[PDB]
Amino acid sequence: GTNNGKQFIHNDTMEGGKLVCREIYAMNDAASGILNPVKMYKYSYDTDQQKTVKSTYAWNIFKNTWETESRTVISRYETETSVEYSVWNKEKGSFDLSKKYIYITDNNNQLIAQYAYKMNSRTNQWILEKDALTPIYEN
Ligand SMILES: [Cl-]
Ligand SMILES: [Cl-]
Ligand SMILES: [Cl-]
Repeated sequence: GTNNGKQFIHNDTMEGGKLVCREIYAMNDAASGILNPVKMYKYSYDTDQQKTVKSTYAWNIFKNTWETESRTVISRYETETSVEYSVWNKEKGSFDLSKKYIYITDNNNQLIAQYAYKMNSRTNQWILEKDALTPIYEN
């Protein structure tokens, strides 16, 4: 970003009008001008179950391969959207639930309330971090 002085560019792959892959690059050499891969997002849609899965991969510079970094599951329930963010646990071979977000709108798509949670790894229960009504609904 602007504050850290690091520039990135992306390349999107579309399929049937939807984004299925987004690859992130950075320019790390001028003797070549080659854009180096940094991150890759893969999107898995399921219209019937109203669920989108975004899988994130990070470029492993030692192995020169992609490695599983995280997973975001977006579930739609009309006025309610639930987002679960999980981190890949390398030495477990599974995804650990980390953050959860809930967005509630009215029937006109105006946000009513937003909630954020962080997973307590000791108790396996979500900790509330944020809960706020928007000014129009604050009444
Ligand atoms: Cl980007
Ligand atoms: Cl494309
Ligand atoms: Cl939607």
